Amino acid sequence: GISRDSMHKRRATGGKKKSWRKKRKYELGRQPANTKISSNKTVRRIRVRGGNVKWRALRLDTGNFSWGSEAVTRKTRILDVVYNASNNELVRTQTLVKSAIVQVDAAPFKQWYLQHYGIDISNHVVRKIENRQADRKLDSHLEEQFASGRLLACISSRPGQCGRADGYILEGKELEFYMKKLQK
Amino acid sequence: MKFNIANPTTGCQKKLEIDDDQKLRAFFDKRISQEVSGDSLGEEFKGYVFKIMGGCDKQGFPMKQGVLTPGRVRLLLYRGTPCFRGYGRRNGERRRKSVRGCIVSPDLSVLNLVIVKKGENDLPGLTDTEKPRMRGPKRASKIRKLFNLSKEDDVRKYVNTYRRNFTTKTGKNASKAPKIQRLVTPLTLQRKRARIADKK
Amino acid sequence: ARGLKKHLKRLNAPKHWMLDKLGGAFAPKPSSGPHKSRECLPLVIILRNRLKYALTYREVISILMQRQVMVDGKVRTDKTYPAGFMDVVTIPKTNESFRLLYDTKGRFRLHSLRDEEAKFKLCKVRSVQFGQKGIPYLNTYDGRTIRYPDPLIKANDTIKLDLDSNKIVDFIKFDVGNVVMVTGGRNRGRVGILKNREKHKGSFETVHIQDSQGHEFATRLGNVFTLGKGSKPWVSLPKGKGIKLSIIEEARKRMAAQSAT
Amino acid sequence: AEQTEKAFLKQPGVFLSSKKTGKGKRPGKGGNRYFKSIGLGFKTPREATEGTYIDKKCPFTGNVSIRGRILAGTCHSAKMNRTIIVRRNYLHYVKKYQRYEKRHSNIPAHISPCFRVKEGDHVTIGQCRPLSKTVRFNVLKVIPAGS
RNA sequence: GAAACUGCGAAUGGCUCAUUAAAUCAGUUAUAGUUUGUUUGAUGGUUACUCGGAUAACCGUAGUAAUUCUAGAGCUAAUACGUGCACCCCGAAAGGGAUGCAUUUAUUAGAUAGCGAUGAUUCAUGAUAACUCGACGGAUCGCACGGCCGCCGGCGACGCAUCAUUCAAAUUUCUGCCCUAUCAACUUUCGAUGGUAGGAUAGUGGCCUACCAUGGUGGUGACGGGUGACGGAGAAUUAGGGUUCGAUUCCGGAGAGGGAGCCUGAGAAACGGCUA
Ligand SMILES: [K+]
Ligand SMILES: [K+]
Ligand SMILES: [K+]
Ligand SMILES: [K+]
Ligand SMILES: [K+]
Ligand SMILES: [K+]
Ligand SMILES: [K+]
Ligand SMILES: [Mg+2]
Ligand SMILES: [Mg+2]
Ligand SMILES: [Mg+2]
Ligand SMILES: [Mg+2]
Ligand SMILES: [Mg+2]
Ligand SMILES: [Mg+2]
Ligand SMILES: [Mg+2]
Ligand SMILES: [Mg+2]
Ligand SMILES: [Mg+2]
Ligand SMILES: [Mg+2]
Ligand SMILES: [Mg+2]
Ligand SMILES: [Mg+2]
Ligand SMILES: [Mg+2]
Ligand SMILES: [Mg+2]
Ligand SMILES: [Mg+2]
Ligand SMILES: [Mg+2]
Ligand SMILES: [Mg+2]
Ligand SMILES: [Mg+2]
Ligand SMILES: [Mg+2]
Ligand SMILES: [Mg+2]
Repeated sequence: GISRDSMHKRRATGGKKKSWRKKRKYELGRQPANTKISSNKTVRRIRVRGGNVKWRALRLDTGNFSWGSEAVTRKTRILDVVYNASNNELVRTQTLVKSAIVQVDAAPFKQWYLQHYGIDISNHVVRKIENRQADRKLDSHLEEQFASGRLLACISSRPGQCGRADGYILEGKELEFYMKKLQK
Repeated sequence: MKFNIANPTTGCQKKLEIDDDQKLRAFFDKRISQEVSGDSLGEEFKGYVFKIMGGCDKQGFPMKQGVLTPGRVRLLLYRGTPCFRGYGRRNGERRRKSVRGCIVSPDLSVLNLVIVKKGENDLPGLTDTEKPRMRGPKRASKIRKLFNLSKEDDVRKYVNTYRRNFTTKTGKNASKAPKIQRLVTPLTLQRKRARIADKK
Repeated sequence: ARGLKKHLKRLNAPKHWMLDKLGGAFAPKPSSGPHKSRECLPLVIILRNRLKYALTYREVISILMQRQVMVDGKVRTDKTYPAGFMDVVTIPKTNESFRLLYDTKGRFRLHSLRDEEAKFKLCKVRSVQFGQKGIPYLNTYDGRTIRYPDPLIKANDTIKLDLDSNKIVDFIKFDVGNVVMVTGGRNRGRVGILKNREKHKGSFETVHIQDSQGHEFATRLGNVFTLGKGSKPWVSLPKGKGIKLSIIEEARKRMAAQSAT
Repeated sequence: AEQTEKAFLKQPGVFLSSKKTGKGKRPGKGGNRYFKSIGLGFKTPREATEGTYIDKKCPFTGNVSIRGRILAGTCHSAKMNRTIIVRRNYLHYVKKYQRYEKRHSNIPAHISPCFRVKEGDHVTIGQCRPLSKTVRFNVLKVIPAGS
């Protein structure tokens, strides 16, 4: 099957390597997961070397995404893949891979923001909410996309390895870099 | 074509051989697990319903459920599944074997039938005498269920009901009873206390 | 190979076992255990080749299966159990108790011990690090793991372990001026005072050891085992006391022995 | 800027969108640029501590450790992107004739942007994990030719 | 105590030298680049007086010329199989949420010269926000019987998980190999050299994909060809230097008529395993 050996490769000088042994099981590869966005979740258990387990996600619809500046992590639905630095063909196929830029539902984060800052984007409770509002700052670019209900996010996990699609909300200059790529 | 007729309720079974093609027309084109009426199979079978469980072709190859063909095919089978016993073979070993399809056809050499509903007249040797079960329940829960026992009622006092007594050729008397499994005894409670004690 | 080798050819066995080359095609394959296969002495060798209690491979199994042999205070029934340096072997029926120490020629010697001295052993600390829940622990070169060690204990130190309480009684810091024994290499079995430590970043650390007679020899840090603080070891040493004599000196003693004996 | 690829390049573990300021914090914390000392007596170039380049293979600001053999040689080729060919010259002893013959070996090595190198310059390379099909070394110091 | 289920082993050993010329292999390195049944040491939170359904042996109807080829029916077990007692946030400070271990992501601490280690790691490890449709957290067995007035309790066996250790592997650094130039250029569309982002893998890596750059090797012999070429420890002969040999019992590698593919498993691209 798929092999990761260097025997089939040419030498650094360019000369060929004559085969001297058969393929080994300890240097094998496997078919790519090609995880897609779909409500029909499907993750298949794979038995790997040492009796360990790998989780290969074929279809995913929700992920655990973290808002770094606010230090809050919430489970949210994955809506669409918008950018992929490796191959643009992975965007129109809606493939979930690490470092892919996707849009996630903003509703879970809006609820926390209202519950935390008392703002939309009980005597002791109001005492602390106003206290936390003094040091409240929200990026204009980040706030602009809360109205549409979608947040640009980057996948930080490997769905074909761990079976999950987790990531973080884009912000700062990283958000500026990617939104410029999408401005056409 | 021969027929292996078995009566699950009575535990008896018998082999029937039929050569009349017109009588076999009822079974032809049928599949496994389907029910066939015995009215056309004969006069003594009036009111009987037979379920097709399987059979073997003239070459001895068995029929496999799900093979929607009348001929023979070669399949890669797993050990322990029907049509591949795989005794004395490596775990995870697969073998390619020939299996007849699940559709009944004149090419078959024998059919296994199960009586799902008896008719008017009881067949001889199939519904006349009931063969008792060789062994009684062995698990503690099953014994209580069999005799409708309660939590407080003892279970080991009822296993003697189906105790088997016999005489050996070299001896005169011998009785054997099963060992009750999953029976709560003082030793079992002691083990549980020790295991909890270790955690503390 | 497609996996693990279960056989040891006799010529491939460690030389310090002193196995006759024509005794057979195979040697006892050391089982996995606290000590490495190349730095151990299987119980079969000890009971049959060293102590002569057993005359054959079969008789060793009989002795061990009766639970008559203990290593580090615990009964061992494995014929190829890897007993190693500083291990205490006890045989209650014979009232004997030995400690595995290298003689000056680099071979394991069954040093008879008194009853009082057979209640502890020395272990070399491999490393100290935090475990799960932030609990510090240290592991030794004999496969032992001790939790909640003294904070002063560091890598390469020696700890006195009590075989009854299974706790660290005392420890010796690894520093120049202590008496140490060489546990590997050419100088295996030699005892001297650690005189210097030469560190080389990214490479092995060299240690200079001076014998009681002024002979100085070097070795790697991994082959050193501190025996005591100052100049007195905490364990009983064999007659040689780690003093390596020249072949000329050894021949001189042999000649004198014949004249007297 | 250093952002020239299709993806956004950044150091892993360095959060650039923190409300608090990184003033008074160690490298790699509070959004501060991350750098480290490789040991073995080698100095961290000022261009790596105060630079803005992103290189995960950099020995000082990347995710590669130096361990193994430290070698020296002369830069033979500097045409690849962040990779150079180091020529190592040595003498091979011919036993029968009790004499020597000049031999050489070309060792591919990764060079971080903090280093400036030209053909003929003397370089020191430290071993690291495989970075490519042929690269197993990272440039640690560059001495300009004629210096 | 036969049989049978379950467990484990059969990946060692033995045999051979066909392929293979910086490849194998040798000495010497690295894994801060990974997996590792077992051994050894340590470590696993503040219906339950014990659950459910199957199946073998057995029993009895059989088919086929035929095979540890095979179908149907009646029974009954488990350490088989499937289940199941088992500080932070919100907040009218009540109450509630989360709260074992493992998994995945993000934020944060890991100082200085309470606060561990390295030549060197945002390392060991801690805290926090969530996440997973988690083969995990004992429904097991032997012996001995005692101590309290139903309670409590001994010494073992087997098994699950984590770390370290041991037994090992994989990949890997530097140097080193016979004849041939009547072999001088070779490599790169379809990976050749390198870069970025991914995929795959136990894990590093053009190992593979997309995109980008135009590199990489060579009279210090690349590339190609020859070998009646497995490499080494070694063998013969040797004043010295040297010449020749090394299929074969030790070590390493490779193969099981030729290829390829694969299951099981801690470990095999296994062949006294399977598939073509
Ligand atoms: K191997
Ligand atoms: K096995
Ligand atoms: K080597
Ligand atoms: K060689
Ligand atoms: K890899
Ligand atoms: K690449
Ligand atoms: K196994
Ligand atoms: Mg039981
Ligand atoms: Mg072998
Ligand atoms: Mg080191
Ligand atoms: Mg069996
Ligand atoms: Mg050639
Ligand atoms: Mg080489
Ligand atoms: Mg960490
Ligand atoms: Mg990569
Ligand atoms: Mg490409
Ligand atoms: Mg040869
Ligand atoms: Mg040949
Ligand atoms: Mg040879
Ligand atoms: Mg030959
Ligand atoms: Mg032979
Ligand atoms: Mg061999
Ligand atoms: Mg093979
Ligand atoms: Mg042949
Ligand atoms: Mg094969
Ligand atoms: Mg054979
Ligand atoms: Mg074989």
